[PDB]
Amino acid sequence: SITKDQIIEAVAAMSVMDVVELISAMEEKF
Amino acid sequence: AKKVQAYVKLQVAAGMANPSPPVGPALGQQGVNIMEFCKAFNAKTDSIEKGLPIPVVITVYADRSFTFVTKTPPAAVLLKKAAGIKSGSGKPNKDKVGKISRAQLQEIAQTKAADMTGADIEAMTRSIEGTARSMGLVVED
Amino acid sequence: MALNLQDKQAIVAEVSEVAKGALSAVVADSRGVTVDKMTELRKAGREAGVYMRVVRNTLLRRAVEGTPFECLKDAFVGPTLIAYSMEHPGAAARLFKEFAKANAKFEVKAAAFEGELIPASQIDRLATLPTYEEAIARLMATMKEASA
Repeated sequence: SITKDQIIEAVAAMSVMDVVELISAMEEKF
Repeated sequence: AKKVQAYVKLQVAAGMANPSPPVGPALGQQGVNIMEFCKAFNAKTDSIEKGLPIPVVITVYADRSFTFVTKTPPAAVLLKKAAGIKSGSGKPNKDKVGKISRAQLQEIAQTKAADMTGADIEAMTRSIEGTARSMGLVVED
Repeated sequence: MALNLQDKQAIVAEVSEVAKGALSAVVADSRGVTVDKMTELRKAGREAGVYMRVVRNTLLRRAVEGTPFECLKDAFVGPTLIAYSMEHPGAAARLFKEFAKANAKFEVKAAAFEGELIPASQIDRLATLPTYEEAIARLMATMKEASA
């Protein structure tokens, strides 16, 4: 996909957003 | 330190580590070296301050030499040069004689942050209450 | 000791930690010194302060009286001497880690760490933990994926 369109948001975001999110990025791939 | 072995604390002095009538010999004579507390102590003395009360522990087995540790000052004593009167009564404590500084007791206690159990630094204060109601000297809170 | 009016508080308090908690560990303190507690309270200290406990209670009759609530995986821990540890905030964290590292400094047994509850199961030291915030291990997974 568009890499810059996924860096501008992928350096600036919230907290508990991530806390219920990256216990699972590990799942689709790895 | 996960194993104690030998400790005697008899509050020394900074400006010159070389006593004789108070401590002197009796601070080092059972595998301890009188020559090295003026080579080593004063190496940890001048970074801070000099003259006033210093309890202390050393690392002497029967291994000739050693390495010196530091400590902390008495807490009811920070109510002498850190309060007012230097005794504690005068009228035996059948009379409630002393007198306090409420402002102090926290930051003057806080100076002893490295040797107390209270998580809450406010708790570390509540200890100093009784430590400073040691006579029945009321604090003008 | 105290009557019931007090055996009830040690419950209603201790079980609302389970009902409102995070992780659970294990440990048997046969020889539990006090330099022991001193330390682990600074650890609770780092691990907030007083967010943590360990209230020795392994009277099945107590910290199981908090189990047929949640964590009925502990009808089996509660026998013999035990030191129950609950987490409120914090990652499902490091709590885990130093208990093994502590007791592996002699610091008495660890019940072989009979283990506990996050899942609903048993033993095995994991640092699958406080990497937590190692979402950076998914930040480096960005540029390195984009480049390489």
